[PDB]
Amino acid sequence: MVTVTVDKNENLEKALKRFKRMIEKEAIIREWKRREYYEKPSTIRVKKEKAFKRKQAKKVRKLKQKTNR
Amino acid sequence: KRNIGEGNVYIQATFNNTIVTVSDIKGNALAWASAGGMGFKGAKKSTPYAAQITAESALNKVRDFGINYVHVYIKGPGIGRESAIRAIGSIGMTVKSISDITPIPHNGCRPKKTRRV
Amino acid sequence: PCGRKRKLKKISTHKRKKKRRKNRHKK
Amino acid sequence: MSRKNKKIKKKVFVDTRYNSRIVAKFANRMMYDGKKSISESILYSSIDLLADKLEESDKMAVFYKALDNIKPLVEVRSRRVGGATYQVPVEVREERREALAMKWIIFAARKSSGRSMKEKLSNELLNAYNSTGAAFKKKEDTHRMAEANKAFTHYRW
Amino acid sequence: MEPKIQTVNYSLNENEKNFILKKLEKFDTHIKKHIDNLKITIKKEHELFKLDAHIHFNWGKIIHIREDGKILLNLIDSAIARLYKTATKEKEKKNNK
RNA sequence: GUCGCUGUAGCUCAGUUGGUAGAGCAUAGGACUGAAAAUCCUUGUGUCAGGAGUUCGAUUCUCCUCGGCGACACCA
RNA sequence: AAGGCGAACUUCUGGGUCAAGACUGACGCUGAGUCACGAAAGCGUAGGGAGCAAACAGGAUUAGAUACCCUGGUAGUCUACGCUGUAAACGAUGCACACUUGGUGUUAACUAAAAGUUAGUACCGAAGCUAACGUGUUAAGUGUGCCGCCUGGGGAGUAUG
Repeated sequence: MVTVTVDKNENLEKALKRFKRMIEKEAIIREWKRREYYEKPSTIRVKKEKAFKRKQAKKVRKLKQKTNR
Repeated sequence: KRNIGEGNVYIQATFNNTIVTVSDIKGNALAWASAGGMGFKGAKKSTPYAAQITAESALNKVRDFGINYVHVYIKGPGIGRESAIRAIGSIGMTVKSISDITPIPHNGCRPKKTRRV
Repeated sequence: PCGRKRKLKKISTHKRKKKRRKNRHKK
Repeated sequence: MSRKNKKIKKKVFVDTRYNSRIVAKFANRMMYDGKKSISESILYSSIDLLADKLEESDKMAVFYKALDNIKPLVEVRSRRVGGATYQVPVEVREERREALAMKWIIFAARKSSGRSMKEKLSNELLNAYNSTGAAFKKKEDTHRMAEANKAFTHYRW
Repeated sequence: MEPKIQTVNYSLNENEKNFILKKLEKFDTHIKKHIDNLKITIKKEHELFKLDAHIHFNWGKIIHIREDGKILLNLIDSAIARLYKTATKEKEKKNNK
């Protein structure tokens, strides 16, 4: 239950910057957007397949560009 | 005419609406406000500006309950939740904590099905 | 594969199943 | 698409009665048919009539203030995102401010009911000076129509 | 609007004329309220018929269709069917929301 | 016959223990979309059913009616 | 072995891997019928039913919308037992053995650990192979054992038994 205690002299701005950062580092919003509505285990597996393939092609691409240069 | 001093502000910020409730430390509600009640309707109800207006109106409702000391609770993925907290600050009522109560299940209650089958 | 052949098989299967559904409950 | 247009002429700051560019621009907006002399005469006579309807010596002052009473601040420009058209507010630029003002006064004066040339336009000019009439009505309408739809102000691209 | 049937180097049998009309009533339930004009040009040039259909939409779209054939009835059937299908496609273009 | 009431914008509805004549819908105009829709904005729409009295002035306060009401009791 | 298997614990229980670490001494491979298992959906009996959700109802989009979208919603989804034995049940590649350059990760074990080996598991890739795509020590390379299966498309996985 992500909390950010605001000090007496601490500013609201950085206070909610800390809140935003540790929310993002708990990944609450991404989890909620993931659980909005159901997905077949098949399609979870397939999207992970494709994401990893995209990552591999992009990395090979990046290294090719680095050596091409 | 009552004095409480301490209090809580709950803010639900979903994709469709924003609801701001001002309540005791015990949780008993003092007042509330909503984007739908603030005259907006349609996609306006979820813009950050509407969230700001809704929150500040909710607090203006409770100017005279003798409170300057609130705990902020947030749930929902709405865009302008930061705007809700920012407006609570802008009104001058000081905050002592900011929290989230967004419910994260441990995998129960199979959710709705996808859109565009 | 082009997939036209798979589509042909699909429509064939649908027609056969429809025939069987029609003639179910008949006696 | 290839932006940064060539530098405008801008050299016509009318060297006839006031050495002022804004009067020249107003006369140009006034023009029909390609008749600069007619426009200049009508505008000069009309502003003189205004300055003696309000009985002040400095005509520049009253003319400029009656313009600035109509120059708007925020207007509505339509964009569309995701197959949804949104009438986002956006702050005008100063040149567009004079343009919209002069256009509004000119349209109201032309479409009004009056006897004559400078008659119509001087009458409209003092109505603007007093912050009332068709031109001021249109200006405030645009203003608070933009303000009634300020939710989408975060679309300024 | 109502459709304009023009002909070049040919003579209109009333049979084929009301054939064309009978093929064109397909528009005045769905498409008529969306178009400016619908022209149908028949030509007879190389012992064959050449048909040019043309439609203008209220939102700036222009549809044209050209075909050749040997028998007027068959050519009209194919050309009008193609025209109606393309018009439906454009209407759906715009109404997809 | 009696009781509880109402009549205010074209419709619906406020109306403040007396000094506002409006709210929502709709109508008309501008803007938006390709139209129809939905925003958004302007704009009209009144002896506030009639009369007497109370007040310094009355939609409002009282009373007497006009027309329409809901509900109750008799009905040879 | 495949289907498949993810909160925690116990009980019952199957399989694999490594080694000088002794024993048996070819006791093996594959396998027509046959038998067992076999996602999900479905069926019978008896329970359970939060959420989700065929059929179905209403509201919208549309010329129409028996759909996509929205609000609801019965079977079903769950448990016990008994049936059905079908999937793009896929690595679209049957199983087993003897061989045939490497690069970069990773799991387990041996080693205190590195470092290497062995048994897996991924990416790239030499030769070779391939109609091409690609494959390439987890071959679709070089050899064989046995089983299953194919012989133009539609009719047709139909008619009939």
